[PDB]
Amino acid sequence: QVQLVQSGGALVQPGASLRLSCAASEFSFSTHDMHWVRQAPGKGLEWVSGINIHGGTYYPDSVKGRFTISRDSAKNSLYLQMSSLRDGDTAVYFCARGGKPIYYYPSWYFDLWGPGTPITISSASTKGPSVFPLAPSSKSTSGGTAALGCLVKDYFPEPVTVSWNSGALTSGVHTFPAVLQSSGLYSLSSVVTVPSSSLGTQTYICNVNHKPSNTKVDKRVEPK
Amino acid sequence: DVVMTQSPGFRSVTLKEKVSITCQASQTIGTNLHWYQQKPGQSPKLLIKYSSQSISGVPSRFSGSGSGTDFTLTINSLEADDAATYYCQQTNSFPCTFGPGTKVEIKRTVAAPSVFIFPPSDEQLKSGTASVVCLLNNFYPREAKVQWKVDNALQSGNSQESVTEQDSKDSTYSLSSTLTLSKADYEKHKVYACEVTHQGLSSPVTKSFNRGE
Repeated sequence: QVQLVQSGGALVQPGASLRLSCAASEFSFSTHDMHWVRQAPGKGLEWVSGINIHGGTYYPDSVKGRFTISRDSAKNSLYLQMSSLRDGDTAVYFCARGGKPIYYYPSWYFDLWGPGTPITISSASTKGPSVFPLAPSSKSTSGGTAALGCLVKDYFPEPVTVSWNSGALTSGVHTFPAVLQSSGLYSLSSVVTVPSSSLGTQTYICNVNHKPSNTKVDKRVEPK
Repeated sequence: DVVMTQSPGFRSVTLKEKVSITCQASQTIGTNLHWYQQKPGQSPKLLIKYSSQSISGVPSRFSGSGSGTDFTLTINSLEADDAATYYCQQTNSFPCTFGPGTKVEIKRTVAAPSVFIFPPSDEQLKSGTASVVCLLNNFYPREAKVQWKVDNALQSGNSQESVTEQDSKDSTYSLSSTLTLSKADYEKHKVYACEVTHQGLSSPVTKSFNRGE
């Protein structure tokens, strides 16, 4: 019911200004304090911006002067405007709703989180992935089950998201963490185990999405 | 700022056991302390607020205690889906700050991997590259050795590995190994194989194929 939806991941260069956006579903921004919390890759959580119902803003010294949080309740929009970005700003940015206080102004604890927006700061350019099928064969079967998947090769930056049959196939899926290639690009694979007997009647399509480059690919995986 | 410390940084525990992870603040924060749960690829989730108050929808096996500087989160009976990282957060002094997190691993029974191998696709060969993938599915513990052999010749310097996080249902891991060659080098040899060694395998497993079979 209640949730938060955020804008897509992106790549920007050092010194650039960038605006993120977050929207609410089944609740209003006008009666809840909202915040932005970021998580650098492989690191913990850091609160970076907050706004109370009055419209007053709070910032930590780590980003004060560079980040600006704003709100447009009539448009159902929460914004984070970042400026003078640098490598240290690479992180996933969550919008988060402040929780109900127990004392008689934000409580500073968060009862609802968005899915996060992955922002990478780098001097390199974006590159969409190439998707190749991992066809099920006699060398990928066992005890009446078969393994198949897709290979997502040569993209930058992270992340790429992979679903199967537009989200209808989830059981038995394994999407591996990306590996860094010597060229500086990333690669990963996504696999799933299915019944061997139904390979002739069922269809298996892996859906790849790389928002930083606005690339979407749907690859049909058939036996060979 | 207040520094939040959590120790130890990693715990490995058996199903149904009781676990207690600790959090310590560099100064008194009263009971302005909260606990969150996060799994790889997901957003944090609030478990406990103000030291010991319960949250709607959170299983009852979670509980917290502590006042002043020392705090504890307890999971009464550890379940499979409890594999995750747990963070504490102080809200007594501006700015609020999180701890570094404690990662919980489930200790289950040994399980040998299921091994599969995939030849390169004709679409990739048309582009001038050939990737061979070796898949190790659902095993425990995470330690595993994979070796590539081309025409019985042990390879080195041309492969890359990746392991998944712990599965939230069966507490196993999965691993992928990708051998990458050029089309020219790929068509110089005929036999491609990956050899797997694991604690759950009394003898090594070898999956192979012949180019153009």
